[PDB]
Amino acid sequence: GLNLIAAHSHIRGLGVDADTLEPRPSSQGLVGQEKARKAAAVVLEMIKQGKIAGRAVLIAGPPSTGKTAIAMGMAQSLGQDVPFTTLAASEIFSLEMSKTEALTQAFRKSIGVRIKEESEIMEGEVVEIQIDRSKQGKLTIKTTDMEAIYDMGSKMIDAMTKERVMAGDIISIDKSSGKITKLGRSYARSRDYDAMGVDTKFLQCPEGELQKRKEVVHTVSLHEIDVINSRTQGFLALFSGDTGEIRSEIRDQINTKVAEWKEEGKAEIVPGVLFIDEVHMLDIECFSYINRALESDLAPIVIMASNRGVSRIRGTDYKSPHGLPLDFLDRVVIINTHPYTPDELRQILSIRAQEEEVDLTPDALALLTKIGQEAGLRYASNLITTSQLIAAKRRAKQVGVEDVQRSFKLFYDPARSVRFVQESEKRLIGNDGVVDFSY
Amino acid sequence: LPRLIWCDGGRLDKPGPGNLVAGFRSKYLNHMMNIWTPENIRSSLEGIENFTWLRFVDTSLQEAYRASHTDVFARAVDLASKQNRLGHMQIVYDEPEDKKWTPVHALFQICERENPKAVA
Amino acid sequence: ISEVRGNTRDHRTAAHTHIKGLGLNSSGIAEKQAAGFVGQCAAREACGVVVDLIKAHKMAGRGVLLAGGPGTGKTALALAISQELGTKIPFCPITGSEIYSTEVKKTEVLMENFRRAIGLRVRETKDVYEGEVTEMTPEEAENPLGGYGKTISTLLIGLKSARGQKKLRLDPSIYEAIQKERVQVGDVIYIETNTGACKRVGRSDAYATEFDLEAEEYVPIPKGEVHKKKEIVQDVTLHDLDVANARPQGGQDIISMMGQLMKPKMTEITDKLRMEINKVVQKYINQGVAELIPGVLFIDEAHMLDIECFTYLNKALESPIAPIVVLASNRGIATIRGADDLKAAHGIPPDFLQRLLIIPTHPYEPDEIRRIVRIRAQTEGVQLTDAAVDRVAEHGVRISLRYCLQLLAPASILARVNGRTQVDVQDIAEAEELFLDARRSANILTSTGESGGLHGFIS
Amino acid sequence: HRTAAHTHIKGLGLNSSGIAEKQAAGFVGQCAAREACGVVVDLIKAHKMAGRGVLLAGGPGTGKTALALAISQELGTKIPFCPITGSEIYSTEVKKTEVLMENFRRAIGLRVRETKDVYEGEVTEMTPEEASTLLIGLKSARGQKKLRLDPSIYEAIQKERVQVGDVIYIETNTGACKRVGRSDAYATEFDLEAEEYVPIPKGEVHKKKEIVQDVTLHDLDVANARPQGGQDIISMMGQLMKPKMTEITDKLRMEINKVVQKYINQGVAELIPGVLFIDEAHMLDIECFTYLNKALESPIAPIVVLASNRGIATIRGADDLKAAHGIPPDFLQRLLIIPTHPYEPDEIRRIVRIRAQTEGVQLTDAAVDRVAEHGVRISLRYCLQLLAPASILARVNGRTQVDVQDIAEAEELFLDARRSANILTSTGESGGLHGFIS
Amino acid sequence: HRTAAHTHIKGLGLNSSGIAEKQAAGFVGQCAAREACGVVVDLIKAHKMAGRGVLLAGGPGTGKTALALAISQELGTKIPFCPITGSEIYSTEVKKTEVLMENFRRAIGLRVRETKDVYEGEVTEMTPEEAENPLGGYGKTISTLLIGLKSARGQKKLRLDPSIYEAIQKERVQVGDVIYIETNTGACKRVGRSDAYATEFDLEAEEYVPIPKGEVHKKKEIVQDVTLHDLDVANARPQGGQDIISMMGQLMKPKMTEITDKLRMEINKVVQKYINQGVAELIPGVLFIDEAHMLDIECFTYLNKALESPIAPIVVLASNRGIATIRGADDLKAAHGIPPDFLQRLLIIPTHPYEPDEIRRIVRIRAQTEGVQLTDAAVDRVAEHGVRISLRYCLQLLAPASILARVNGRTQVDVQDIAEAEELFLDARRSANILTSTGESGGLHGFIS
Ligand SMILES: Nc1ncnc2c1ncn2[C@@H]1O[C@H](COP(=O)(O)OP(=O)(O)O)[C@@H](O)[C@H]1O
Ligand SMILES: Nc1ncnc2c1ncn2[C@@H]1O[C@H](COP(=O)(O)OP(=O)(O)O)[C@@H](O)[C@H]1O
Ligand SMILES: Nc1ncnc2c1ncn2[C@@H]1O[C@H](COP(=O)(O)OP(=O)(O)O)[C@@H](O)[C@H]1O
Ligand SMILES: Nc1ncnc2c1ncn2[C@@H]1O[C@H](COP(=O)(O)OP(=O)(O)O)[C@@H](O)[C@H]1O
Repeated sequence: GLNLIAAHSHIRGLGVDADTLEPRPSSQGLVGQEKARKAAAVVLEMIKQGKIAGRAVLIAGPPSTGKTAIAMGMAQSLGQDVPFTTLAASEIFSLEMSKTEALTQAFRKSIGVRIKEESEIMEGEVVEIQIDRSKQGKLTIKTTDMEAIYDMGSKMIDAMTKERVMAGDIISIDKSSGKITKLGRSYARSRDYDAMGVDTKFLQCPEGELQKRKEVVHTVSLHEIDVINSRTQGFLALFSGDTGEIRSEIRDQINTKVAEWKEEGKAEIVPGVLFIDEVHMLDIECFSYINRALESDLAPIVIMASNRGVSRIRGTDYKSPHGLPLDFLDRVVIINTHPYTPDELRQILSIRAQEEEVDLTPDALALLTKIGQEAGLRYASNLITTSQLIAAKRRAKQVGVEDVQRSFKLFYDPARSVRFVQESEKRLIGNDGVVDFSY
Repeated sequence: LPRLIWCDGGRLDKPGPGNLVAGFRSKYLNHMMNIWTPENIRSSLEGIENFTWLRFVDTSLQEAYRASHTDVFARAVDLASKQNRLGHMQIVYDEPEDKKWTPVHALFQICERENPKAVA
Repeated sequence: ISEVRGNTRDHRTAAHTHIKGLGLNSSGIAEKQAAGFVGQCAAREACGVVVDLIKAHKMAGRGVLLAGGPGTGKTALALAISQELGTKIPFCPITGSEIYSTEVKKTEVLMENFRRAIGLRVRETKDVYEGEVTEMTPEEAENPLGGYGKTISTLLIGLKSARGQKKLRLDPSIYEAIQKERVQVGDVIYIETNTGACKRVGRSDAYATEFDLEAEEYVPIPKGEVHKKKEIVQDVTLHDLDVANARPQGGQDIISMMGQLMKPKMTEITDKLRMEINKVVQKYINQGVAELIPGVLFIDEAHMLDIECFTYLNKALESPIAPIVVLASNRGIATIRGADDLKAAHGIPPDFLQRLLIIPTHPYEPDEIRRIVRIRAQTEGVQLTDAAVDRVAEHGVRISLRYCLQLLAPASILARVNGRTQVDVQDIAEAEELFLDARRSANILTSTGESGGLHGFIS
Repeated sequence: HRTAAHTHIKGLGLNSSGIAEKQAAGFVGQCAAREACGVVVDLIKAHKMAGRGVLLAGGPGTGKTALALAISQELGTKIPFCPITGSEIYSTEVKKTEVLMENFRRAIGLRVRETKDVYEGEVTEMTPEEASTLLIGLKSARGQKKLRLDPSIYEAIQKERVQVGDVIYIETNTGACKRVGRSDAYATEFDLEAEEYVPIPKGEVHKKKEIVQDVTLHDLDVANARPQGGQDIISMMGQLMKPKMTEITDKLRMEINKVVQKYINQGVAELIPGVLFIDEAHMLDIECFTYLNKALESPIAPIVVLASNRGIATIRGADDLKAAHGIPPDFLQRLLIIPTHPYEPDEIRRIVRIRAQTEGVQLTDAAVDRVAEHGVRISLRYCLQLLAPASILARVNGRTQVDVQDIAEAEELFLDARRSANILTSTGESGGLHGFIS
Repeated sequence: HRTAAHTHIKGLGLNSSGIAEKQAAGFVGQCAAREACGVVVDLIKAHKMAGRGVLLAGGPGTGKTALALAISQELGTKIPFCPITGSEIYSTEVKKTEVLMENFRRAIGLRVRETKDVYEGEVTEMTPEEAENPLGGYGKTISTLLIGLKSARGQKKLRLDPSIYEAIQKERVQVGDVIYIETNTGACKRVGRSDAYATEFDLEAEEYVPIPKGEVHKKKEIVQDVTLHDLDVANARPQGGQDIISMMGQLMKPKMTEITDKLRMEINKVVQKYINQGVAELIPGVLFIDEAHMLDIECFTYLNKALESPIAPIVVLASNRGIATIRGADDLKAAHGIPPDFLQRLLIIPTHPYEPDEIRRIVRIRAQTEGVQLTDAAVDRVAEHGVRISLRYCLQLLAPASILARVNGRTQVDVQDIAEAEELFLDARRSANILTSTGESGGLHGFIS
């Protein structure tokens, strides 16, 4: 369908024994990284238990060591039941709001408010409207399965007039609010006219009982309640963005009321996760805010990933490990992801080939594993798709070594590319702009 | 300006002969494949779905749809008709017995239900 | 409608949940451990005088600096000050990072928070009649006006509450409100005596069954008295008065209503407005109808402020109406954010530092760290063997207080996962191995990122 | 038609087997790089894979943009190809990571096969049927027709000032309608009126035609983010009211993906993921590559092709880090890298001959020789730029073809940057009255 | 009335032959520069030239700005004199080259004859007439208004376009009001009530005004002074119509906009029609860019093109700086802080330091300008400064010394009152010594570096 195959599509969960939290050598698509998966599972336990507010966990390791994959597996294993805000650090450098507001919003996104509600909605096809004046009227509605006549009040006849409700229309009436909505017209009326207006759409007739009392569970972010209270129709800003640096006194009211809802049992607070990928792209002004942001009772658990060594923090000229302030790193616990052995590469490349529905020969998978050792996991992974397509060009049944060899011949790995850049430095634009275009 | 530009389809949004795109594109982008149409909203109204909150914002699917298609002037004219009934509730449903009552379909209008402006 | 949940009202635990106050005698002397604190007896006693400074309404525009290394409890002390003041006094915490708005100049953002930290308490009487309309009935006048044929001298309205009903005789001019508001028998309304007008809340839910369909929601009968006369106490900040004057909310024209449909962008509130607000406030204070209640603006990581923020604070603190400012800083001797040629202690300009009462916060002894581990464990609900306590406290000496407190929850998970209702050394020895500190990780970096390489860290 | 820089590039020139022909489709050489681009074409047309990155790497003038426009023509017009430069994303409206998102979604197409029922005729009758429904009579030279109109399309017909005797255009199912004019059968209803009189339509009053409509996922974003076109008239005020870009939420784009998949399941729409091509990728900064790194992991993302001509160079926004291609090594691991190489003298000769006949220039053999000599010793781009001036000079000498005389004149009227730098070095030796400004 | 730095300057003080009188019109000396500024005044008054550049070059306090303000007085009130500093160019609303163009067109004036075609009368009838529209949803609309206007010379009945009735309605006109209607704009003004029925007992605080004398329809003509920039701003932010865009454009916040070359070019066509119609005189003026060293290399590179425009004012720059770094171009140093490209375009009027007897003369001119009656020994004292200290420090002492003398009960300033003024009010150099001596080491009482 519309979901194509991606880099983390094979990641289906965190792959641990739910009893002992012991990882197993592969499951749910993950391979190796056992201590990191066990640590991630220990974090996932305290996410799900939810009482521990505002912990910060850093996933640290070289490129292509499963830091993002583990973050995906944790989100899959956490399920839909808990908020999982996924934020690239680049997203915080907004032009429409300050970086602290952009962090505040991402924090607010990660706490759910859960409400369960029952409401009466009457839905059906209009059969007739009848009106008397001397105000009163009668409404006939059908489903496929019922027809009934309802007395309409004066305000209800006005609403019918304002909405231009005809026979053959499908209407819904929320009895709790009283407001009519028109869903469309019944497809039976497809022959009622020769030409139809732009805003007209056909529907199947509603089915079953006319008025239903479904029980529904609602979970909304604290960020959604903020944006809804930002302005008179702030809910539209949930989609266009188009929102200010929201006033702190609005959030102050909202937090106080959400506590009342939890005291009264109207709602359950569902604290979730914020995952900040490439957190080293934040700056000293972000990090010093995040220190205070983690102080709140309504702070999520924050996961973050970095591949930086000892490297300069942004917004300053001194270096530090991970590119992060030591004042910040003091508040963090760190999970380290290691390189992969050839046997763990051989497994991951098989999992990718299955997800990509590529039938590697055993020799191709062996050669592809050597490339993964010699040229990196992502490059050997990217040769799978390339060798499949090249095999298809020769109508081959399976990807042979010759299809991987040609894939390796056509597309350079990073190291072979850097070698090419060094070998042709005068033909390439240098860091001082010099180049020679001649032969 | 020549009528070829100003009338006969050099305006991309104006449907007619020549401008064969505008008539299709208006229907599909504003109605069929438009998330704010009530049939699309109604499919997204529960659980973790993107309109879950619309039960507790005081708008109906019809008002949400209107507010997403009419411009800021037209929406402001519609505001002129409305009554600030949540501000009156702040005067009446005061007491512990009233539990600061609010209609549950307006639950998320916290700052309208609690605002000194009404009391002052 | 909503399906209420019967489950227990527990609470989440954060890094400061154990702190409950400053823990002082009535003589103001710090108790060696109390209210969640261990040690810092000097800094707690100093904060106790600051607490009494704030509760005495002589203070204006004083400054405090909490000075000390990271992990030394400066934010804990600020929160404890806030808890000692309680909810009736504003405490407005921000970081210096929050001042770099995109939407107004940062001196406006700071002056907003400066005025947020100043409260006003206004007492007024609410005086209304309220109920479901039991009746409306004209009284025909004794002396009708010629040519009209109808002349009403009184309109009578019955209002019922849950607690009774009253026959209410009203000046006939209320016809204007009723006819505009479309009040009917069975609607819930109130009458306010400062206008004699009426407003409609909705139809009484006693009539929710009048029709199979009607297009309004019903509202409950007012559960109070039919007549309310109450004093009402309003929590107001002076920043609320700024915004309420600088962007009026209720305007019924198209530009107002278009304005309220678009994002409420901050604006650079004039000093002329703020200075007139102050004058009218001081008038009502002198009338005794309002209390000023100045509170605390707390700025954490105040070394993130720049020299433009600090030079404005000079003027701001000199205002005759101003909160106390409490700063916290950990920046040694460091370059001023906006004056790269200038280094100073705490990262605070020497010009401004001379204004502040500095409070130093010192490190913790090995036995204080151990007592903090005990306090933290029982707050998270974790329970430890004494050998687990001593192992956690030893990491507190060798690594950091914060790291050891962050080991408690992981080890509690691993203990219960292993079937143990209390954590032991075997779990601590495992939590400390899944979850590294910054130093052990920095060693992994220092060994692995010695060069570029296929598996190297990126420097 | 006009001749731009690449109009000779017709495609990749690959064999049935996918091997490159040494001169085909207007390419010469780059065979190994054309074959690699062929596999990228197969990757795109398979539409199985999201978010694979490709990098084109090699010196300036080595054909990196010929190769990108050859792909665009192997894909044809159906598949969306969205080109940008890495400098385009520094919008002042919204954060550059929003601009990247909008460009990713322009690279994913959605195809609807739409049937248009058009009624165009003179309005012979307008009979309101209810008191809502209208019946309208329409006439062409070839007959008349009656239509039942829903009150919605009626009021559209009535919002336009249609009357009996007017000529109108109606689209039956889109609900679009236009007043074409007044029928010239009424042209003498007065001797002067402020009215436009048009002949009666002379074909069928009814036409049915099938139009394969293309939109993109970004078009759905924009339509759903804000009222568009005639929905927002107050936009005429400008300032606050104009249609500014805003930082679209992923809530919206996720909810758009839901609706779009619904219409794919109905079979109404066909999804067509395509290509986002970013030239001068070295103009992207470290924050952009940090975003691209995530965005390429979404399940929808197009194939991204990048070009760079930098050697080892500082990445923008982090001068502390120098990397090959100017691409962070973190992100470079994610890309399939295709190298491009300099051209042999004999390859330059062939490219000169190919483009000459594409500009319509014709050369003597010695004229090809002398131009090719400038290609080798100076630059391929310089020698090709000689061709048009030399043709003008030959024309005004009355000659049918460019000869050595006309190139030896062109090369002296129009210097390369190298000889121009020599002039700057000799003349800007001092800040004198006739010196160049240093 | 208030006395400021240049109140003594009245003009260039030239002879009819264009030679400078050594002391005239408030000046002392600068004669060669005053003569060069005279020839510039001739260049301006002779309309024929566009986009010539003049640079007043010379150290601070050499009267460069006095020369520019003297030019502004020799040109008189008719010619546009448009002074700006280079620091005014950095707008937050629009690019800095927009502000330059606005100032270039503000420095070109137009005097134009205008006929205002108007109706004036007491409203004696007002009767709206309306149509039931088809169902557009907004309901009925007024199709026209019939209004009766009464003047002294009888009366007329007007059937107004409803667009003009909206002007009448937003003006809150009533029957019995006196109104002015301007058929140029469709705009309306309620002048008052009639003096008929002008009874006292209105809370409304009405202005009753007499019935308009003369005919009810009038066609008065008036001469308007406008700049080209006034036309640009009028046409970029339209506000004179009764249409919805003009209406809402009065409710929106005013903001500057980057007016296009396309608009400016088409307003040249419009103004040239007024010239060919004989209703306008084009009167090009001068732009004085003070502190022109505060411009930047983008400003200066734009000025190249702006001065090449087929109409542009005369530009007078002033700069006080030696060989200095060009702002925005830290690689490039040049004299005056002006790029070597741009300096070639200008005629430089160098300006020189004053002699001690000139300082004495200026001190006496300045003293009597402020009304400071000052003894000759006191003049000599003040003129020892200006030699040993800046000239400005002399002139600034005259006011304190006057205060101190009058506080001492003196009618006139003695040497004593200056010697006290010298002590209370230091020059920069004596204060710079206090800094270096007190801040010779850090401490509690040190100056902050
Ligand atoms: N342990 C693992 N099991 C399965 N797939 C993995 C594992 N580690 C990495 N991958 C896959 O290899 C690629 C790179 O790993 P990823 O975690 O995305 O890089 P990084 O470590 O830089 O975040 C992705 O496709 C990812 O899904
Ligand atoms: N004296 C103390 N007693 C109890 N807990 C403390 C004390 N000092 C610090 N803590 C706790 O240890 C951690 C470090 O203190 P904190 O105030 O965050 O340091 P800093 O002021 O450097 O940010 C916090 O969780 C805090 O609650
Ligand atoms: N392989 C090729 N065959 C024929 N012409 C080419 C080839 N490569 C480049 N050209 C021509 O030379 C010009 C420069 O190529 P281009 O792709 O712009 O180089 P780059 O983008 O690497 O700087 C193109 O406009 C094209 O006309
Ligand atoms: N030739 C002069 N005659 C009279 N007053 C002068 C003369 N030159 C300068 N002044 C006065 O001296 C003061 C300083 O001159 P000013 O024009 O400010 O110099 P600059 O603008 O070059 O700094 C002003 O009060 C000015 O009027």
